[PDB]
Amino acid sequence: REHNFQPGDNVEVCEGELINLQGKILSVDGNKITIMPKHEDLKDMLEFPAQELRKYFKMGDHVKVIAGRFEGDTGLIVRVEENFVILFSDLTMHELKVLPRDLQLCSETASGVDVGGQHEWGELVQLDPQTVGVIVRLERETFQVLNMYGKVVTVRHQAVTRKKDNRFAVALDSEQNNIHVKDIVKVIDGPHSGREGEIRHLFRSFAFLHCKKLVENGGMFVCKTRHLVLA
Amino acid sequence: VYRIPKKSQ
Amino acid sequence: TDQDNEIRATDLPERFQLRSIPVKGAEDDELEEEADWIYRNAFATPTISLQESCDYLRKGPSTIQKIKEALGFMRNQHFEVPFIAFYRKEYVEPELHINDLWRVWQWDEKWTQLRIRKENLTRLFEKMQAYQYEQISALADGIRALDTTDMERLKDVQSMDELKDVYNHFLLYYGRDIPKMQNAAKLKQASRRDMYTICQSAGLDGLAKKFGLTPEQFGENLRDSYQRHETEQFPAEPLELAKDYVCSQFPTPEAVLEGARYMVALQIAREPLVRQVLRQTFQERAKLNITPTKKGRKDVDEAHYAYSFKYLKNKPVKELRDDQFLKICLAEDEGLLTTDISIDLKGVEGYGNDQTYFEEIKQFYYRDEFSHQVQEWNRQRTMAIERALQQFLYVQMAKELKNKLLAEAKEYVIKACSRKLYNWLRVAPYRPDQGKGIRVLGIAFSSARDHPVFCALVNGEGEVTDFLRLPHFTKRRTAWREEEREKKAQDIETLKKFLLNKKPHVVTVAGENRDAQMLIEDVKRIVHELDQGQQLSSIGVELVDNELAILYMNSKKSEAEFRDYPPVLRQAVSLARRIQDPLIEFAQVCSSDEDILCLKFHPLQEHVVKEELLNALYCEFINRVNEVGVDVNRAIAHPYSQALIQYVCGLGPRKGTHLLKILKQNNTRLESRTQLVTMCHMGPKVFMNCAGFLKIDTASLGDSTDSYIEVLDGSRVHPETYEWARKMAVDALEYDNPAGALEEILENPERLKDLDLDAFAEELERQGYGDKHITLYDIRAELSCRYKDLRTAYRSPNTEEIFNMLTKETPETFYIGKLIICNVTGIAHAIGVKTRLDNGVTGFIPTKFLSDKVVKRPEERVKVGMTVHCRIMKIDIEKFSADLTCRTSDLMDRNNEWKLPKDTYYDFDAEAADH
Amino acid sequence: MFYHISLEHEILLHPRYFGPNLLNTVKQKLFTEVEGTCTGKYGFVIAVTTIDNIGAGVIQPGRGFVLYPVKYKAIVFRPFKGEVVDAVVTQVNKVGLFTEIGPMSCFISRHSIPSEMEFDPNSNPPCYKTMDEDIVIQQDDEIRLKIVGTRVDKNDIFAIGSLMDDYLGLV
Amino acid sequence: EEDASQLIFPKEFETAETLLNSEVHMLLEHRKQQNEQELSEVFMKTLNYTARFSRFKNRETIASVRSLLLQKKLHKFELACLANLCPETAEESKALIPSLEGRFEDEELQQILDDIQTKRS
Repeated sequence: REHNFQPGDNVEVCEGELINLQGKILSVDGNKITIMPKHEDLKDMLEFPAQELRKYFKMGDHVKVIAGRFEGDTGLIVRVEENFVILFSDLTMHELKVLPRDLQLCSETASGVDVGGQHEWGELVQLDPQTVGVIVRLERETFQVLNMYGKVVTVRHQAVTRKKDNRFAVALDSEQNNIHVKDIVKVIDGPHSGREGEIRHLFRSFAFLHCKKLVENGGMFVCKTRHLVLA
Repeated sequence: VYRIPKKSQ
Repeated sequence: TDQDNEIRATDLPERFQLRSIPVKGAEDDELEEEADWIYRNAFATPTISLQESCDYLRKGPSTIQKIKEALGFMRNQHFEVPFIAFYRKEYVEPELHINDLWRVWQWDEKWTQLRIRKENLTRLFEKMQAYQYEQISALADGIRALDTTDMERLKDVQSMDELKDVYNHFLLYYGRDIPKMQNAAKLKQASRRDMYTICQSAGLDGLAKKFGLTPEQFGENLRDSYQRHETEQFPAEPLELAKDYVCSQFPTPEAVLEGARYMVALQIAREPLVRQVLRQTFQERAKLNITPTKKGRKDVDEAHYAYSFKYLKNKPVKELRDDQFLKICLAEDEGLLTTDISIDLKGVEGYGNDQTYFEEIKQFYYRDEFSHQVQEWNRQRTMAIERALQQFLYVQMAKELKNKLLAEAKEYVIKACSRKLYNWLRVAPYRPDQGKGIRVLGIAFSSARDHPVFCALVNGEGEVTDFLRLPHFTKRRTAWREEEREKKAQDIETLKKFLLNKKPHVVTVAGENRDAQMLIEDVKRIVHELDQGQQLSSIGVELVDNELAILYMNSKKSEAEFRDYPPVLRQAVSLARRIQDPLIEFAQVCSSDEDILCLKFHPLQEHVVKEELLNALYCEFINRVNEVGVDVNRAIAHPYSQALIQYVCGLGPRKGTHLLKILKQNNTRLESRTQLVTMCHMGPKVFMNCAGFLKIDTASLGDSTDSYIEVLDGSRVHPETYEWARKMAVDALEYDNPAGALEEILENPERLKDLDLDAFAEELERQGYGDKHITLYDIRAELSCRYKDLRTAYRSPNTEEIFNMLTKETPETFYIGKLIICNVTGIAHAIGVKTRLDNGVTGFIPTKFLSDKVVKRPEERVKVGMTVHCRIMKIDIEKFSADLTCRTSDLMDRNNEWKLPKDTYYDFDAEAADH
Repeated sequence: MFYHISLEHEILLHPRYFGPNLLNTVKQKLFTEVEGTCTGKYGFVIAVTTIDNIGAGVIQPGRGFVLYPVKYKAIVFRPFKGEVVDAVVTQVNKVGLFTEIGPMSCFISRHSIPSEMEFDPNSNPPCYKTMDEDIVIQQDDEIRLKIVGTRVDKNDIFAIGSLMDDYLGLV
Repeated sequence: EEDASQLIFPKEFETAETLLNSEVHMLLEHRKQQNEQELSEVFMKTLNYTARFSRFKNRETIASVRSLLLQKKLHKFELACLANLCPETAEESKALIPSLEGRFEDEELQQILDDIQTKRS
């Protein structure tokens, strides 16, 4: 048998005279855990084995699932039944039902950091010899690549390759002037009407903008070059 | 028994 | 899921099972009220805005009976719209056609929905009446008892709007007691109080009622336009009388009157008769006013879609046309414009104000006496109605009317989409200038002139038999480089030999861009070389729209289906398949991901309700698929045609997939329609709905199958009428063997022309089958030519279709006068400057239109390869050329000779004043 | 809930603003720097009205910039778990009701809504009526609620509500 | 851990003073009157919201409902939620705010509720 009680999670007592008491995990071990749960407003530590503990979480906090259909995804729990713990994914406002024992509690935001170092946040790629795109969100099996047309397509991890930056390229804007890459501009006209950002990559008719305040599309957006003004 | 008439021209 | 199994087992059309509100049988009383109610709302009530008659296929009161019959078939017999439209047309034509039947079907949902809410809302009223009866039988001026008229108002409701009025009314007078009633019945109280509850807590009921007319009495004076009910006149001044109601909430008589007037103003504004009478008056008189925001004055230029209406003054809503109101709401959400709907004419003129609606209705509540006693009350009365109209009714009526005008514009866009899809699906298989189908060579290419042209040969059955790559077919024969000509000669010879080896009947070329014209001229010349040499008969060379082919090439299906073929060559096959049968091809891009929405039906199709548009588009598939009929053996033999089974009447995607699955398990062809009952165990209701639409090609069968083959399966004759079809065939021969008799007639169909069907219809009616004139005429016509394809015969695209297809422009996007950006290609000898647009049109600027001043040498102002702003003056659709000007006087259009026509109600004074 | 605290912040100033009216110029750049921003500690801050005092400025060695720690007067909005507040309903869906508490948008799943409330996805106005069609909760309605959880997304809070607790409903 | 049920807030925010919907309505309206760089859309979405929920709009009615409640033994958390919610019965106030359970009697608490409902414009 195996047990998955990671540091920083919350467990309750399922049987005994001290039943229904939710505390934070400090000490982690295997079978003979003899855990030290930190309840609210209580400096003292109780003692419980793994056969007398249950992975429970109170309604309204962030949860990270390890194993399941939607494994590796974060969100907010709204109802916790005996086995179906429904939550709202932070990516889309849609249902997500998974198992509570394979779950964990972390109040940090789902960053989605790069592994190995073959790609990074806001990096130009080459899907087809006729189209170009940038990576905006690293998933578990797939990648959310944003093409030059302005839409995000779902590709596998090995289906896309790293494209070298065209740092010596120029284009035209709304005032019909020579605009290059790595410049802070404003997108007043176009699909992203009233937006602020920095250009990272350019193409025949499109610009790859990057921001930090925006949450949609991983904080990156693409518009035509003639829809930009110098900021 | 019944029969349809071919009276149509 | 379990629902998919339940849908498979249940003997009802899948679309009946997938309907939001389950279809329930109806008593004749409900069907009669529903038939009249649907007729009033869907066919008799004209649109508020000017809407084009979209019946591309005002209906009289006789339609009410036809709707009652149609609802009878759908709700009691569970027949879908196509079955009714094709096999029960004697009972619904000529008033209802297939599109009208879908309209009735969609309104049946709304009737059932209205009745469901109206019934439960009645249950609430019964509970409320019982609770008040208990409180009274176990009285303050503020206790209004729910009576029999209060119930009758609800029962007489004819629309969701009138229903909502009665609900808002109920909440105003009884909403405060709802939680008390429910707890007494045995739940915790919704708690917030509008200012009306404060006025009630202060006991102002005794004062509000003394203004004179009750809310209901005022409602009738409004409806009838005269003081039908005389205003009871209190003998005291209102400001003195207010002293009796002074309390902690209203410490002064002046404050008491504002509080009491607010209570009266809300009673008037929420009384159902007042709302109903005003709404009717509001829809008739309402004027729309539009002014641009700080943003709109800068962004809404001559090219912006909002240009024709950014400034509107006093425009009657009755004069908005088609989708124009949707464009207004979009421009408003973009923060460009501000819209205002008022029943009054806006202006600063004295007569303008004197003529306003408020000045008219205040007279229905004023008492015509000159005593100071009455005058000061009239002043209070003026402010009581004014607050009701300005703060509650005009805002709410403007919002309700805004939603209806917007709904009509959204419905127009949906109808415009379906009307475009209909025009695409109605095209029949190409027939050479036939029984083994047509071998088609589709040719697709990318817009880049360096990419190879790809050809795909599809046999008449829809199987891809071969493919070809041409690296130089895009080159031009008059190239300055000899090397291009020499290399292209090998590809020309390759295509000539490919045609010689495969002998296709028609070659389709992708409508990608203007180079498609060169490809067609070259292909026609190659074919012409075969013709002059008499080596092969003339091969058709057709330009085929590639929009559908692009969606195919980008679909997950087109890669999975042909994993080894490149994506450009994948658009070559869809172009070959599209000319063989457009309906089967369009069904390929109708995936579970709803890929259909990627087709550009209308410029605003993305701003309408997605679910309503999808239903309106699937109706076009269902209409044409059932008219054409679906061959089940073709579907099993060729996976390509399996997409149509889901649109067969009665089947749908779940039962459609299941039908193919059982025949796949048995590994047997569908030999006769009876096998749907004996092998797929298909129930009578689903069989009834689909049996007439499923084709079985009796010519493809043979050997042991000969033991049982009903020849009528090869026609649209419905199995319920096979007994009549056999009798009708036997009598045309005057035989004193049903199969032998029928075979002689099917081979010699002219003998049926002498058979008098009107005499036979009388016998079926006498036997109790009812009127059968149209059913017999269908059977006779069907036996005269089994499965005659009712689709419009294929025709090559005309000059207007070709221009739109290759430039991807429409008359609305590329019009005379429009401003554009173009690249200079050369100078004509100087007669003018040659240019090229992004959309590929080759523009020409006469020397006289190059500048305001006379320029003798164009080289002094423009250079080859240079981008220059120009204004279209004349469009030549045939030559793909436009006469452009670039004179500053024309570019800025100082005389307003080119600018798009402004609306008739455009506010030229506001436009000049804002500057 | 809306709260009242006077916070402090540090902003940088370029040499074009030096000279005698320096301290006067430092005030202006803060007015569009600490307005409408958010943190997981102080919450969503609405805006700054006036500036109390300017601390001592450290000139960055090598370049011309100088930073100035400024104390200002602003009113802040932080919703907390367990609070019961009012909101306006923006969208009703089969997964739940989505509402808006002033500068912040929220969501309440159908799971957190009482069992009496059934859906109305079919009618033109999306609502959740009851078995009695009595208390109808649709779009554009002043609905109270209970915050059960908060979340910060790049300087923007997105809390989560509930509606099973009593006296929480129709206006 | 930050839970309003037991009235626990961050140490730098615990010392804060709560505000009424009508009070911030006056402060926000005054800032709009002074500044209309112009005001942000984030500010406007606080204006329409606290407007719809500003139960009384005169300034003296703002300072009075605050001064009359702080005279009791309720916390400054209750000083704003009981001026924003405007509950009808004391049982409702105790249901909305859990800190009121057992702290005061129903009829005295009802008096505080009536003092707030009477000022509404």
